[PDB]
Amino acid sequence: NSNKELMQRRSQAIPRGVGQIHPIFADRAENCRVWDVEGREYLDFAGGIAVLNTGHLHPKVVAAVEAQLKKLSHTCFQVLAYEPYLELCEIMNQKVPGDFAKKTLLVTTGSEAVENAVKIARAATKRSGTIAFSGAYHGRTHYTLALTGKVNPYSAGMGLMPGHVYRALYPCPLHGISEDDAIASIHRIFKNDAAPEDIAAIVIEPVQGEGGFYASSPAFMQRLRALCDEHGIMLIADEVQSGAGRTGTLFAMEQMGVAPDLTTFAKSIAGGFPLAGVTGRAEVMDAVAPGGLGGTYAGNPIACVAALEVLKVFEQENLLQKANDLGQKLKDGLLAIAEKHPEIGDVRGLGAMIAIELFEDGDHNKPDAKLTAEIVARARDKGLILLSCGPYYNVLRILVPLTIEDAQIRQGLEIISQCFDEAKQ
Amino acid sequence: NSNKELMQRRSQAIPRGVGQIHPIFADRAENCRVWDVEGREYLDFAGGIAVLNTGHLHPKVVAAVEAQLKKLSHTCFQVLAYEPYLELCEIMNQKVPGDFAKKTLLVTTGSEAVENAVKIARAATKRSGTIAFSGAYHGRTHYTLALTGKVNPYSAGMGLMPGHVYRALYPCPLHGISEDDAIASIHRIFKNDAAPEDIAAIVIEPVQGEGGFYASSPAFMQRLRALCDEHGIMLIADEVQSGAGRTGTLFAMEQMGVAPDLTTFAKSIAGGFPLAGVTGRAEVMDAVAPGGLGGTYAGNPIACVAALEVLKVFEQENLLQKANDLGQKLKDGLLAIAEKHPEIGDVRGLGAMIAIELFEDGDHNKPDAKLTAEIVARARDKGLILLSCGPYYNVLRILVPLTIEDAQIRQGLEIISQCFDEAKQ
Amino acid sequence: NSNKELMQRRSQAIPRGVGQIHPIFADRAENCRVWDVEGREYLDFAGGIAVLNTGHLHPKVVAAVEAQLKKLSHTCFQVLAYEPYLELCEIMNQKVPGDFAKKTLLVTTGSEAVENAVKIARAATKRSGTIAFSGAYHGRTHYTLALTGKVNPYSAGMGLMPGHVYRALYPCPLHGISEDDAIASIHRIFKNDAAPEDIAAIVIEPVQGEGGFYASSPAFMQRLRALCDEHGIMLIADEVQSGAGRTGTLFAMEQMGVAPDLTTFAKSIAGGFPLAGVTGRAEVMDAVAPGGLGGTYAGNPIACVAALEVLKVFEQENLLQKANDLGQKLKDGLLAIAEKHPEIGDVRGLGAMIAIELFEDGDHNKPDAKLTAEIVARARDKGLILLSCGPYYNVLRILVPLTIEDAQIRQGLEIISQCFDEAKQ
Amino acid sequence: NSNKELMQRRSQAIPRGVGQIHPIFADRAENCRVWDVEGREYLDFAGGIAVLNTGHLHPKVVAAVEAQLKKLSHTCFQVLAYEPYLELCEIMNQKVPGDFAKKTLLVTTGSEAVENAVKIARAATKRSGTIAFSGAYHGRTHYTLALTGKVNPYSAGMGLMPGHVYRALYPCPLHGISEDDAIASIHRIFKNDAAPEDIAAIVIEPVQGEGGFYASSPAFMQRLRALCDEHGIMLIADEVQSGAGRTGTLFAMEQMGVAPDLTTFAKSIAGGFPLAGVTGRAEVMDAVAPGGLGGTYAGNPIACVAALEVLKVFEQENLLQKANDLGQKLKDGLLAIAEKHPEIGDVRGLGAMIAIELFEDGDHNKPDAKLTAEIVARARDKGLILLSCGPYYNVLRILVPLTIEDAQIRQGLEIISQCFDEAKQ
Ligand SMILES: *Cc1c(COP(=O)(O)O)cnc(C)c1O
Ligand SMILES: *Cc1c(COP(=O)(O)O)cnc(C)c1O
Ligand SMILES: *Cc1c(COP(=O)(O)O)cnc(C)c1O
Ligand SMILES: *Cc1c(COP(=O)(O)O)cnc(C)c1O
Repeated sequence: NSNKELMQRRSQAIPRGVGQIHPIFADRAENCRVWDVEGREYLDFAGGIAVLNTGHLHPKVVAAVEAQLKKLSHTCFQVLAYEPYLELCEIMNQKVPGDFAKKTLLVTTGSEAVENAVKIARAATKRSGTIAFSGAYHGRTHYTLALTGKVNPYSAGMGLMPGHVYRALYPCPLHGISEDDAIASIHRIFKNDAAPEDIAAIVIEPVQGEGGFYASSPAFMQRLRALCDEHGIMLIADEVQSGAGRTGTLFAMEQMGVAPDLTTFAKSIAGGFPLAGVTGRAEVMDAVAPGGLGGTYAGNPIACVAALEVLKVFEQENLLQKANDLGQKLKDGLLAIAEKHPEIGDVRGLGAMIAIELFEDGDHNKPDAKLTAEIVARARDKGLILLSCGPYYNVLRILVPLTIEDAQIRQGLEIISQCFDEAKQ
Repeated sequence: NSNKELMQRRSQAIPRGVGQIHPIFADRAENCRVWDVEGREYLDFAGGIAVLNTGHLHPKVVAAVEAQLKKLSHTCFQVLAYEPYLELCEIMNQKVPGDFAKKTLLVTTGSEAVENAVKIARAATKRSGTIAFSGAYHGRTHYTLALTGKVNPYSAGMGLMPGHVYRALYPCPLHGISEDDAIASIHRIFKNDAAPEDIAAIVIEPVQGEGGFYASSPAFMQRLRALCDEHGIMLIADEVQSGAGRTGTLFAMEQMGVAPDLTTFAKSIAGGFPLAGVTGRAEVMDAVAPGGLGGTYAGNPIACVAALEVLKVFEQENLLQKANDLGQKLKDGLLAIAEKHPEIGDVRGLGAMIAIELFEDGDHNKPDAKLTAEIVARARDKGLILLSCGPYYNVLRILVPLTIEDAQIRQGLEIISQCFDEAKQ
Repeated sequence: NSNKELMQRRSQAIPRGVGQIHPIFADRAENCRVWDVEGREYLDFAGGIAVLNTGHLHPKVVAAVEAQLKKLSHTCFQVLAYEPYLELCEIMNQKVPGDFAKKTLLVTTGSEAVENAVKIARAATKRSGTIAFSGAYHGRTHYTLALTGKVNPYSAGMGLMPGHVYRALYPCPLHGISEDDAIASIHRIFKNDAAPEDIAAIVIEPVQGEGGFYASSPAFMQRLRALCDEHGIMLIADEVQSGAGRTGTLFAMEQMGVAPDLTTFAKSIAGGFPLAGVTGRAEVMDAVAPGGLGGTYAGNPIACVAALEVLKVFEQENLLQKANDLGQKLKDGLLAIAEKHPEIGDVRGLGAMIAIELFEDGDHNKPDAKLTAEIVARARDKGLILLSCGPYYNVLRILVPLTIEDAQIRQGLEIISQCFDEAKQ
Repeated sequence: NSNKELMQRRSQAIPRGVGQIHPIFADRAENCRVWDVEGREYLDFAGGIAVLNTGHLHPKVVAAVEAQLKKLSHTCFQVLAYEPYLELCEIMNQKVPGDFAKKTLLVTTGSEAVENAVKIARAATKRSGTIAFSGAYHGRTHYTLALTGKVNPYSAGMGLMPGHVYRALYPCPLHGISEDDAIASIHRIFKNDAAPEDIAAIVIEPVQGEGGFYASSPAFMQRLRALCDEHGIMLIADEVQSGAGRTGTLFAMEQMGVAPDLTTFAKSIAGGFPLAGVTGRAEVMDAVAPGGLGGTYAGNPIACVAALEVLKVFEQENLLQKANDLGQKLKDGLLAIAEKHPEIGDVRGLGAMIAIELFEDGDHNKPDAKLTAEIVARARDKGLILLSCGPYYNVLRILVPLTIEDAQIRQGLEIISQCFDEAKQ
């Protein structure tokens, strides 16, 4: 009945390993609104971490889910197939950028998708190594933790994660890492630790999520594409977070001018239901022999119809266009707040994948994690749910549903504005 | 909308890597019945691979899920908590064997569950290695494929999986591997490849699933518990398939006389919805640092209320007792069929985790995979969905819902009988 | 100038990790005789661990070393070549078993030899994995420690050695490991952990050295050759200790009835000078890209002429024949002693690679390591230098120079006799 | 004989993997001169690759070797000890930089030295990972190949070498890598791939050998020392090539104003005889349990006395001072040449570890591997033996024995002078 009472029960029944950003227990929600067990209402700007681009319980999505719930919820596709799985795969084959034929594998979590994307690139190229970028995030399975460019706290006390994962530098001028540096950092790997003939794939987020909402430029992605082409290396675009419309296009790669060989997706693809997948070159996808791709819950029937409905909703409700409008509105509002607060050293973002980075006295060398965390706390006190990110915990991101109403856009910014103001005195 | 038609589309849009045991597209289901897209009815003895111990769309479970769909489907627990996740953890801490304080983490798939249990075991012991058994199955992520005692097809063509996973022999007298050999193979690892101080844990299925439905004796499990104790090794019981009441007790470990340090669960735990978790000795669970455990969909709201309801159903409908009664009825009918078919060299199983193993001319060293495959095919033509298993593909298992009707017990056995009779012709 | 003071100095200058079997400092030696700094004389039955098959400072060898010492000692072959290196390779190409063209590489230590043989096999098959046997010993580099079937003390406290090295069972009837068991253990790796297409080679000692002087039968070696042939796996014969004529033939494989794809050699090859090498099927040896192989001291000029002279000595002095007779005289006297002491549960060996194993009350399950240690200690008190081995340290081995004098043979046996009598007294 | 005839036999008996810089077969050598089988005389400016700082067959060294050759050549220190080994360890413990107690392990090759240094660091810190630098060279065993910052052609076709080796950038202002970049690259590893608590050691060459004769500054070495101190990481200085006086001090670290925890040495330590070793902080060296450190040839008797004699010679003949004088003469000579040849973009070196780097049209971005190779070829025709190096094969190094006469210094410079003039014609 009370948040604290539940937090106490949480401390006795659940390990501390599982962090709790907001010590609040949600009871119900709708679109951009969430009510806790105490009846307090909050404006959701986190969206279950980019999972709710269509909002909490989108009515069209729920109706689809209820219909399937009347038919069946599980059989395990590998044993007995079913249409929602097949249908979504065909739709994904069409929506993911690429003029060649694609095939889609459905799993359940983003971690699984990345895991499987890599397995596939290995079977296709008959190579074992992979390259990932600094500040990257790909999941919490041993292998994805190795791909993830961040050790603490995910691996603390555990020891070293799986080898044969090499680290390249993600391009980021704001912090002195040029596109030439990033590209140079890959050749360095080829020259020092693993030749091209041993690299199955280069995994990259078109727009890093946990890494701080940093976007790759089309130019860079084009260089990366040519580099992979030259070495028979599979380009894996991890769009688990950037995908499903966040950047203004269904997939961020559509704005890069090049197509990846494989793409992983999840989170917002099903608008609040467990589903993930991999879509890529048909022949690369088919490199794995029959029986080598599976998963009990893979492509859960309910989640499949949810995803299918999410995609219809994007089309009928013009969410991509709104995503872009929202991003502009958000960026204009934040640049306005920025004028009165030098700590805001950057307002960026493609589509609605918006973020601001805080710096101690505008020094691009002094990340202000203290201010960042304070703003998140004050925002919560004012009924607004926020999340931070970045390898230094000084980036504030906005992952509010694309279905957000205009008045709620102003409300959220006004609250953010008040937080910075009150953080002065 | 015919099976053949849908299969053609399958080959065009989905990777062949995703095997298809039965070329049938299920449309709807109810308890033990499943109807395909052509309207044909089937008796389900596979159960979505031990995922439906409470049957397809159990009314109580479905009603709980429908109620929760009016509240919320996702927030990501680590950001905004919710009570169903918490409640399930409290209940699992009590239900999982072990007379000491315990804590639970919820994830989404069995693979993730095994992944996390190992991460936890590693953090608690400050060690990196792990020992798994021959014929074991633990998932399809890079690391769990290594734990999995089977390379083909699971990880074929992909190159070698993560090292620092050693292989022990699972006790199996039917095939000349005594418990002494099994215990001896663990010491062999200790002396030849990895000292006890480098082994965080020994992962074992109380009853092997894909491995052939081979059960560990209480005596053996007890020697294993003593061995882990002497060396400070965590005993991880993988109960993703043996759990959720399939053996007559909620968890097979209850029948072993000893408690593991960690236990993984999934599949039947939520009767048709994506959920999994890890329950273990509180001090071991707490070893991971704050923020080190987490996944986007982990402990999904809908899945949780579903799991809670499954637990209530087991109680209200006496499913554990029924599991045992069902198992005895099954083995007896199978033994009656064996009187007329030597090829059946063994009938076995705890509770309702039943299987029979085929041999050419009853020669216990001549796995009869051709016949096994023939029985599955014949069964399908008679409307019965079955699954085989075992390293040599000569084991037929029964994972029909525990909520099976008396008549369906007669029907499935009768069909099987006809299959052997019509094959012997 | 006393052994005691030198040992004290040793404790302050040299790491304890370097063990000292005998706390004696040798000053000079001749053939089978050794004198310590205190002028005491000993009979060497250890031969610097199978390094002095031609005895300490064989005059013909020394004369050759002296002649080369006037010319040059080092240029580094890969930079500026020299004849002794080339000539030795040519001779080894002829001497190593295998009725087909071969090429040879010279390195410096047995460890490097195994390292290179594996590198060569990997380039030749395009595979990364290897299989080695229980109780095997292949060197103390990271990789050769992974290949070695013994963790402590070789790796104690160091953590886990390089992965992708799988363990098979060495055939050993005396301890219940049948040949069928050995072969079956290889297929187990193929099924549970690494498919044949990922195994570049199987490394095996025709006769295990540190492992207990257990020899492989021709029948077994033949099955192994067949198995490797079927899968295109390189068979690597590690003859660093079994080679250089210790078994009656120059290389133990000659007595197996089949040829390995690669053979490693060191120790006795150069009668007490630092040299090692790898000899193998020409096509296989050529797989490595030009400039991929190298080592600074590799094929040291002085060690080469010593090796070339050692081979001449073997032919001119019929050491292969004397090896067999020495072996026979040793076994006879050891069997003689065995009749009075049941502890000696087995006398075995090919050529002069002779050993006896000790058990508590002839109980093949109670390895008498304590008695073994006592015998070594007692023999030392009597002026005889011996060495033990075997995973349980209950194996006494004789590695006395093949050039030993008949009276010394009797002398040696008498001492061993006296040791057993006085121990059991 | 004929060089070419010997080369033909070489191509038939030895694998192409063993490259041949100079297609010449040496017969005799002395100090700085080498005579091939055709009787042709050459001035040696490569020194067997920095193995002959005291020149070919230094008379004092040969005499000691002959004296030991009359006593014994091998017993294997672990079985029976001998004074030469002990004496060398005692002397290295005091000469190797480090104001604290040290212990020394003697092995045989530089590769083995690095292998053991890492093994020791791992046992001492109880961690498994290591960090190495770009362009580094540490040996050709699997593990040292992983430490080595160059894949082709060492690893070609073999697949990926051992994991858990992370790449840092070596400071090299000439090519755009600042010391800040170098240190930053280490923190990048701590943040992205391996936490400090998992890093047992950071391996570095005070002056990179094969990497291009690029030296670390005291300032940088001091920052590195401070970083290691802060995390309890062992700083291993691989002075196999930089050691034994090449830089003007016995070890290059002396000039860094800071001491390493472990130092590996080989090459010139024994002036042309197979010997290598590890000298480091005593408690660290002793972290390995007895029996854990070994090697058959380790600390070969003859090589030990040669090494002890080399040490006396440096003192008696003032080679350290001569190394600095020689370097100054070479650099002055080379600078004069560079006044007429723009392709020479840099003249550098500590003591007598001298090198010049070649660029096309004097552009640091355009390495001239072709000119470099031409100079080597022309130099040889003129009777001068040279070696090149660097990741882009455009670096000419000088490793002539420190015992060279002024006339020969002038002669070598003149020969090099002509090559450039004649290469531009
Ligand atoms: C969220 C995330 C994941 C991991 O997905 P899960 O559904 O939590 O297993 C993978 N990749 C990226 C880019 C992510 O943001
Ligand atoms: C089914 C299974 C798994 C993996 O579960 P998924 O939900 O398919 O990822 C793990 N271990 C065992 C024992 C299983 O049978
Ligand atoms: C002695 C031995 C080695 C290691 O040789 P070293 O010269 O000490 O490196 C390798 N293999 C076997 C079979 C050995 O007995
Ligand atoms: C030469 C070298 C080595 C390898 O030593 P070897 O005697 O060839 O095995 C190791 N480290 C460095 C710095 C070297 O240049």
